[PDB]
Amino acid sequence: TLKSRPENLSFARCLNTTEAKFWQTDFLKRHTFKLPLLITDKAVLASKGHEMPPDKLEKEIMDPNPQKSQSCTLSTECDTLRIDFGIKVLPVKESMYSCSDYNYRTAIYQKIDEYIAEDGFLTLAKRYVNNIANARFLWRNRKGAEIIETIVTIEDKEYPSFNSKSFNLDTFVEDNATINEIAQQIADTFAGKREYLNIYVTCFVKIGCAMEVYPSQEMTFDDDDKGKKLFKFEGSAGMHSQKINNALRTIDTWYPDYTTYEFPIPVENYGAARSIGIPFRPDTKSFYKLIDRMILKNEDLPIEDKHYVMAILIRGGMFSKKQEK
Amino acid sequence: TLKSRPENLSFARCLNTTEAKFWQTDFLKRHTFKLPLLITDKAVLASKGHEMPPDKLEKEIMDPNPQKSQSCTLSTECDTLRIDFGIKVLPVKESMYSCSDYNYRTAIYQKIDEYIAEDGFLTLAKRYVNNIANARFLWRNRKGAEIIETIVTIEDKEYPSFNSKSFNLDTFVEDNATINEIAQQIADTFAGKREYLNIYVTCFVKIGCAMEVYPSQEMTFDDDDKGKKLFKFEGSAGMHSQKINNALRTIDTWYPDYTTYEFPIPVENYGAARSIGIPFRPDTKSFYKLIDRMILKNEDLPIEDKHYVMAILIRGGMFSKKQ
Amino acid sequence: MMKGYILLEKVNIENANAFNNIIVGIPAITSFLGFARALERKLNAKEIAIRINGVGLEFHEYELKGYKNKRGQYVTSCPLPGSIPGQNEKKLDAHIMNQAYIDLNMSFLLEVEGPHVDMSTCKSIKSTMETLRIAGGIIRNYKKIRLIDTLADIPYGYFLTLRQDNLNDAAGDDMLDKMIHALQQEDTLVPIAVGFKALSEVGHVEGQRDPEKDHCFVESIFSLGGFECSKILEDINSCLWRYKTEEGLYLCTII
Amino acid sequence: PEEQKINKYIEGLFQSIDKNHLATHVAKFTETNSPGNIGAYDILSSDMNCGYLDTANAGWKEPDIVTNDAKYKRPQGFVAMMSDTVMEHLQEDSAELRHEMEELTDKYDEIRGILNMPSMQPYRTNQFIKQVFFPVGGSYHLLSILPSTVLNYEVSDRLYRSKIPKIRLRLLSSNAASTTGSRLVSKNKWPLVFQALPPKFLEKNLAKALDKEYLLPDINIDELEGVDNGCLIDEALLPLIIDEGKRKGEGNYRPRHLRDERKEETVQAFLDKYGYCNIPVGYEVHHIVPLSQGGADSIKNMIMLSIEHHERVTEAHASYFK
DNA sequence: AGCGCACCTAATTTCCTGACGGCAATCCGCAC
DNA sequence: GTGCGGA
Repeated sequence: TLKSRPENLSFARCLNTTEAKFWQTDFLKRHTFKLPLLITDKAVLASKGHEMPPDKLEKEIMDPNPQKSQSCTLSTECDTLRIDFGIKVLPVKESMYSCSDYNYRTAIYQKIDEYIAEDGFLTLAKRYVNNIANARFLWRNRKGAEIIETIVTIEDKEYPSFNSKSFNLDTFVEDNATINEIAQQIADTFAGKREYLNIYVTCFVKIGCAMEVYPSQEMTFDDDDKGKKLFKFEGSAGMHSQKINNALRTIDTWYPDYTTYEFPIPVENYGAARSIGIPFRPDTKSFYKLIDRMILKNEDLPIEDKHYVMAILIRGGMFSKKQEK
Repeated sequence: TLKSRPENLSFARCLNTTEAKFWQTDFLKRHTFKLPLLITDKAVLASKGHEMPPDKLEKEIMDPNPQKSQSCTLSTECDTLRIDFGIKVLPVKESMYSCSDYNYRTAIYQKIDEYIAEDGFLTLAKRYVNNIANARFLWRNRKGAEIIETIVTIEDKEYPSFNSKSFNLDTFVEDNATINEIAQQIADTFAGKREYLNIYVTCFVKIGCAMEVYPSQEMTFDDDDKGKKLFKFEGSAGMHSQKINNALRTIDTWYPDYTTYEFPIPVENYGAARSIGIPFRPDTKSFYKLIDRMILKNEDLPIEDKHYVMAILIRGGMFSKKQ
Repeated sequence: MMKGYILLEKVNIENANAFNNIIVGIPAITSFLGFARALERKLNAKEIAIRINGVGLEFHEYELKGYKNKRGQYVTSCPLPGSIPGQNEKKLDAHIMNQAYIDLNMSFLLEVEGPHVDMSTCKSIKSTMETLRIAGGIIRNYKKIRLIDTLADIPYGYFLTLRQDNLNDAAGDDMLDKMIHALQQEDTLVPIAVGFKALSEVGHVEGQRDPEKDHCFVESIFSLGGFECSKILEDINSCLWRYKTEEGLYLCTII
Repeated sequence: PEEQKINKYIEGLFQSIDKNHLATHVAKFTETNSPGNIGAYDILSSDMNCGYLDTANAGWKEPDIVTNDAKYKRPQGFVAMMSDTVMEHLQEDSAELRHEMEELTDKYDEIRGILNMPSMQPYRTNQFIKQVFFPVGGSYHLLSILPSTVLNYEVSDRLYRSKIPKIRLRLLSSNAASTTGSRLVSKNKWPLVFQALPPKFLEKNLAKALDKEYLLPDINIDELEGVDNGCLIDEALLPLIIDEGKRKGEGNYRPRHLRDERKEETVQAFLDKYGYCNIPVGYEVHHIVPLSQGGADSIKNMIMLSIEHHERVTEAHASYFK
């Protein structure tokens, strides 16, 4: 009875992360004491060491190359880094903001309710709380760290802490009690039983005394000044929300050829990761083909494909029919 | 079969160095006493003594020339300078930020594993610890010194000290026990048998009372005044991290024409020394041509050439092809 | 009761839109009244009858995403584009369009009129202000939702009012010259967007968000505005924005 | 070849003067993935006493030409190139053109197409045009917004010689501007726009960022022997209390609008942790770091002191904090 | 409490450096 | 999968 996808269908995010702020502390006095961390300017003199055509190489091999940059380092008295951010969890069936056709709304609501019946959003939520516990939101700040601890607070209850260096970044654990207790609340918020959940995350990373902290770099286009410009949030260093969310959606281990490349990838429509330059889900196992085989030609798909489709619906986006003139 | 390098390839640094802070002490009471060192402002009147065209010289030879500057000096009661900095060592195979082909990553990992099988990063690490022992990170502050002492501390163990005025700057020693025991740990961190190593270095330089100390100078880009400006780290004088690290990569003694100029050069892609005005690695022994002769077209290179390639992959850089 | 006033105090919004084709700055007023109408529609499906017919906009702090150069100008930033539907959708690098984003701390003053205006209504607003957005931006935290009576309970800040007399009464041949000269004379005024005008006739096209309503192609209209402190304000009706609809014109005015 | 290339240019110019329309509002300037040619041409009047600026109350002098693909763009290059614009020549032919025109193509009658060009018309909507709802009298109306290109060109020229605040947007490339299909966007791809920001004393800095955070002491009262349940029995530990407060509070003076209020729920919570339902006799609650030199209202900044011991601390600080 | 001066004025000259250089990658819909 | 067209 349904021949195509509607002409305007749009989903919003169900995992909304706020920006992060960096502080500097000391480990033995980390529950009581914190100081601000600031970005400083730095200019360098370099050499011209990029690949050039042979005519230019004979003329510009021994020329000076001044450039502009910016940097962030801890002080000589502090040895740890403190990061604070927050997540807001919203239901999935109320994150549809537009749908032109009514029958497609009825069919997709039915399919989400059958997925609440079998595996009520518990596997995916366990994977998300694993990425909160593994500390994958520390991109280049997880290298060279003596102690990493992550603390998760929901409402007014502070849960027991995590040792993030005891987790592997390729294996997903389903036995930790704390992870399951948080994942049940996130699953119930996703299912509609609750209407909202607020999570607060604090991480402490012990690097060394005067070592380097790596903030998020901005995309700015100015012709006069080309240099590294770093993110300042209210005068202090921090990370964008998009980087933290991209860290949290690295849950996909169900792509076509996983037995050779054995690592989890982020959840995208065509399996496009910005590390490997060949798409992992190019045609048969893409989002559009599976969603046009689940709703338009009623079929029972394997549970992994259903997991991928629901993960795309928790990520959000514009999902509609190809636009004609 | 691998034709061409990937479109996105970049390596990260495996030898990170912090900034340096300067303190002033006394030599006999140096383990118990330290004071801050600050940068002052000095302005000078001069003469016009630069080379001028003949017409302008007949009108500007006897005119005053006011200029601005800055300077740093020790006090009248102190005689020694103390410089403190730290080093973090990270493994080599876990230092590739970007690679867009999965076969090139496998090839790089196999070549690094073969290099670990032959020489477990021990020669290069011995050279890196000799530059810490030679005190080559004191550029103009090594001229005119009575005693130089350097102490190295890993975790909570202070290793026995170094006399840095007994090491030649053109010769690398391989028979000192302290250098060997630090170099073994740096080598084991570089191979992958240990995830990280933090090294802290303190040096004492006796230069006399009220003498001049030379910090690092900041770069100015036109839109700014052209006066001299010196580096302040946490209110005190200090040196840049990039300047300390250049003194530690002066380990290259494998260039084509070394038998005539017998001095170590810093490790660069096209072998460009700024002191002597000659590029020493312009064609067949550059990084770009050697890395395309080890991975793309499998061919066993001499061990001297491997040493250079692995030294580039500890410094880092962007090595990406267009098409 | 019937009439009443409710304060939403110190609301933090992150990543709101700041581009309206000629203006980069404060978001358009239609979004700020759209937040209020969305709050009304969600409260009326939970069976709490209420009607909001006026919003006041108070500003306490702001920040624009970007940096300020040495010459004193603003350079804006954008997030990295991801995957956009269309022809070049299976590519790894996407295209960069025109965009700007701002962060704000604000307080809202709502005029509600219903069958009962008590603190239970404030609790109902508190349980509904955690699912909505403001101008495409997420709400991080708020201080309190409370009822006010007079102009002495309102916290310290600066409200935004309409100044159309300083535009219609300036020197120039056209309206854009009037705006530039009026901004050169008084340096505490800002240009704002105040609604839409019509470019077509009402009918049904193909490709609509909701296919059972009435459509009209539109263009945004712009005006002038300025800031006035809380302690120098005369009445509580000279800071309240409202919806007004003529034939061909969709406006927001303080009147 | 040469004198053989001119064949291709005037071949292509005459084959594409039918796909170039006349417009003031274009749809591909919001997103260049919108299919087709959707836009509007507003040729109406000016009120000039209304309170608002639109495309019909400003003086815009140059219309715009729009095509679907960058392929069919040679008329826009054509109308823009003489020795003494091509547009003004084809309005009133001066032969200066007609002489030079007729000797290379023998087809200038057909080309002179660029005069009664058809107007752009709004015929459909897609997912790439911004569509919003607006309340009209108990119901709602769906509005699709088309941006103005003629006004953007006009603002950017008039702001280039002015000293009111402005921001230059540098986000479109050369190949992206061509895909829009409009002449006035391929010339102005990096426009100048107004800056509409609140007053400059209301901007975030680190001084406003640290005035909303509060200090806590560094002493767990549950490990310092001399404190029972929550009250200090020793008399020697007093100096440590007075000092901690001094250390953490030396210069962070704060005025009233910036101090955490003393709630009643917190003095209850403290009571529970250790038992008492009411504050025992002779004891009074006290903040280890003062709430006027910057401090928190929490369970971790509260101690119960004897009535005389509270008199010592409340005055020893007063001297040191003036 | 309740106050916290009236008058005048703040010099002149001669200048304010010479060199080199300021990255590589990527951001295009559409007819056919 | 190709080349195109302009500022």
